[PDB]
Amino acid sequence: TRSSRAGLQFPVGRVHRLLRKGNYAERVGAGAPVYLAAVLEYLTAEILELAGNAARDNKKTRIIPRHLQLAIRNDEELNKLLGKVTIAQGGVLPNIQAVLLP
Amino acid sequence: AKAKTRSSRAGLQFPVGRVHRLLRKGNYAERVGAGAPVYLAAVLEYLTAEILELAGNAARDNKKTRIIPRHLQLAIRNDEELNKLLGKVTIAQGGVLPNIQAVLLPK
Amino acid sequence: PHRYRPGTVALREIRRYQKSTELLIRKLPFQRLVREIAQDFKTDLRFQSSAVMALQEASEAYLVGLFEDTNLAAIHAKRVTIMPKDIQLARRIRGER
Amino acid sequence: PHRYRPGTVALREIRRYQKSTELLIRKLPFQRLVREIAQDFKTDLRFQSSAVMALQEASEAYLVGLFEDTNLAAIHAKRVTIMPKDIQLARRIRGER
Amino acid sequence: SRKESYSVYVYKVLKQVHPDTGISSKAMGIMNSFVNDIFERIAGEASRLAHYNKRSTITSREIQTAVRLLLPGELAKHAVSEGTKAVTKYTSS
Amino acid sequence: ESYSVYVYKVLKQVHPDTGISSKAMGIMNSFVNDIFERIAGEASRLAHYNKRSTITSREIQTAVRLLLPGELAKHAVSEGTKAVTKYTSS
Amino acid sequence: DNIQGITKPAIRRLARRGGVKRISGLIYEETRGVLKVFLENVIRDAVTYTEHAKRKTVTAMDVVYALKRQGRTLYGFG
Amino acid sequence: DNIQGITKPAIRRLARRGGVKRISGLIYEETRGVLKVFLENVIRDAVTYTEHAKRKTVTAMDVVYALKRQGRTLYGFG
DNA sequence: TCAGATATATCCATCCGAT
DNA sequence: ATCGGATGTATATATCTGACACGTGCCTGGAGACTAGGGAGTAATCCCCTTGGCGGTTAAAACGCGGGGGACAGCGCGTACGTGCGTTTAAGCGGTGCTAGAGCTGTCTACGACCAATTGAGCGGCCTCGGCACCGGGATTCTCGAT
DNA sequence: ATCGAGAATCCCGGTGCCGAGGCCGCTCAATTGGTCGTAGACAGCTCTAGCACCGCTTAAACGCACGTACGCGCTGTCCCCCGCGTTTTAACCGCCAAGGGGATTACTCCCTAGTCTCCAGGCACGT
Repeated sequence: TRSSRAGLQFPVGRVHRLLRKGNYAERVGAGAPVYLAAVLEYLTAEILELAGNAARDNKKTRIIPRHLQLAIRNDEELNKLLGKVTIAQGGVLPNIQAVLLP
Repeated sequence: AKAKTRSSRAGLQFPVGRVHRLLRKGNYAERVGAGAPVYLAAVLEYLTAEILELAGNAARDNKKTRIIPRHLQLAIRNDEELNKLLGKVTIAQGGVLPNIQAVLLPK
Repeated sequence: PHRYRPGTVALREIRRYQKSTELLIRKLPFQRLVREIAQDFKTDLRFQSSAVMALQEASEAYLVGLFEDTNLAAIHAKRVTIMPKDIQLARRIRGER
Repeated sequence: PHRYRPGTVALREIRRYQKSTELLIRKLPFQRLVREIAQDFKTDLRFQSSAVMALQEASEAYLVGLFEDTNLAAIHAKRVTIMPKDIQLARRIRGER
Repeated sequence: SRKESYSVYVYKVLKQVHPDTGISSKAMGIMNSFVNDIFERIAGEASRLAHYNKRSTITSREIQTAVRLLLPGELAKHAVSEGTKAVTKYTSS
Repeated sequence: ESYSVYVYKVLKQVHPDTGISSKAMGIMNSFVNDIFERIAGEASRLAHYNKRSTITSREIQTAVRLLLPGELAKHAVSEGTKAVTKYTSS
Repeated sequence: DNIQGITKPAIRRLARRGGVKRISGLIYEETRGVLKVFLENVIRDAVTYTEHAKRKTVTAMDVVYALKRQGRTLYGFG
Repeated sequence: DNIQGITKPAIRRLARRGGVKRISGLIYEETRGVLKVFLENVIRDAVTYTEHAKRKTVTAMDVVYALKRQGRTLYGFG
């Protein structure tokens, strides 16, 4: 399999057929789907490790969307990429303005 | 026989063959029909006529013969529908519509 | 008996309502309102339940965002209570109007 | 011996500027500022004048809108003079962080 | 080479609407860019809609749906009416 | 048709002792689809911009540089270049 | 009439999650109006999308398409 | 220190065109900062686009695309 | 197939109301 | 500051349970080989478009100085708004049944891709005078210290 | 609650100027007329989940007192932004030379689409 030839986990074939069938361009290259597989692997790996860290910070061994919300909103770079999106059943990080407190 | 342009068959003014060639070249889908480009050309013609009416009215209002970008900016800003369609676009050399806050006016 | 000074209970319920993830809005009145609104555009429609759930989620999130914005607007004027002027300000600035 | 009231020239210049459509910003300082900024990414770059003018138009329109927002936020606060709290609030509410 | 523009058509439309009004070149550039922007936006919405339905061709009706989605309110009402009038002209041939 | 087992395997690589819900699975699937859509669309648009006719590595590298914020871009392009050179090496 | 289905305590709960101490009595009608206008703004696109496909039921994908059209992406329903 | 080339009168003229009446002294630094940030965010993308095409001159259309990235859609040029 | 929501006793950090 | 009682907070213990990760089957998508030809990489040339400088000119930027009016701090009041308590309402929840319509299957024909003539509409080069900016003068209307 | 000197602004008319519009010559992209493979238009069958209804239960919505704190108006202080005069200087205009690179044109080559042939791992399914 081509995926193991580059030592990744995401499939080259699926992204290849998506790229050809999605009708973005007339012709496709050869190493480009591999590049996509790499970048997607990087993004998923980092977000999963962040979510797992946030989950084990709550003495939990399972990921829930609350953990995902807390992880996404706690990074300055990740918050910039996904600023304009709402996560289902995610809640909001706690914040209270200082003037309100007596 | 004598060749007739498709835009003349529909009575339109915007070219039809150009739209068809662009849609074929624009890589939007595998294949295109014949009834789409005429519809698209009609829509474009109607929109540009609608804008040109208000532009000409605005230019006439200030006793001027040509069209300047200030006139177009005033025409777009005056109509609420065109403003909504063009709510996040910057017209170069267009200026700003006059507006002065009421409280700031001296008593 | 022990009569709580006002504001402390109001200061409370931020801790519990910022850690909760519930919908906070009844289901049946919301579904009836959605059907009432949809009645105008086209009669005799049927609604998927998942669509109703997603609609509810989007609506409540939008209201939470608007309330955060209007609170930040209201704290500016050296005031603590919300006033509809603040709502008008918030919808005026961010481009909704 | 004839001096205007302190707040009457302002309206006259509001009128004459709002009926104006010129550039209002010097060309050479802006060009050298753009070159100074661009030297940090890839040295020995050759800008085009049309691109410089486009940057002028975009930036000036953005600033005009931002001061409109700031003026509105200030006039909400029972004040006339603008202070940096207003500009920071407007930037934050618009979402630019 | 050659550059393509919508200048002649829009000039003809102007002369059809207002008989005796002039045009500056900057306004012509504004009109060309506006037409290109509208065309691209409509075409993109139509192409996405055709993908959403597992289709493989471009007919008129999804263009109509895109017009109903994009143009705000009553301004669409004329436009659709302007479309159906035009297309049935061509079908008669 | 989803990316179900692949994210699970990646998690096993990074965290061998944690589980996820089905809702988290859906969030991951939708997020990956959205990011893929953004990258592919930007690549196509840029490929048309230069009167080009194919999608190559340069186009997608440029798109990744354009979309992601500053610090993540360096790591992403480095890992992608590593992957492509390992692939073309064999 | 169904706009009165949103009682005061629901609005107060939403506001408390928003992080507020005190609310005036005039807020409720403004919140109701904003909510309502948001509803028709979404449902118009939703019904158009479901009408083009020649069906009689609004699936969840239609709502997701309607929300993404306005730039408010929602994750969780495919 | 070229950023101080944006003089006080120019800021005054832009503020007047905005429609404000009285400005405090400390606004100038804030404006000079925010404008600098905006130019950073535009020029970065513009330089990327120009670099991709193996060119060393920045044409105006590339700037038009770069503004199109943030959804500004400058009219006129190109 | 057991990790986790939930009933039960309890539980520690905080606040009014004078003092 | 200071304490006492009294509310609501975490923590452990136990007890179901329902998504959960783990095997299983098989076929539709994933590799592997050979070909072509068309798009893409490379060499060479120009011409124009940008860069860089020089010197005269004055519009605009910079500096300084009253002085009035807007920002701000403090005082006081009364009313809209929190909070408990009794009471009613309709939202959940769990069953049950009926059926419109989503969704999948099998054809064939009208419809658009594609190719070879065929030609007239659209672009570039070259006039040219008429609307329009500028300026100068007079006539007009708002303004502020005076009434 | 008015007025006049004065300062800013509208209006008429004369002047030069340059590009908006018009005219013509030359192409290649639009037009006709054919063929040919197939996408969906159409008809038909199925089974599900969407709608409707009912009985029960209880958490929650609501009306009501009641004490209060803070929103708002008022008064008063004081300092700092504006208006105006006075004094530089660098933007700006017009002019000039120079050279480099962004398009062009020609040429050749190699990389992916296409076609066919073979083979398993990943989607439902069960616990």
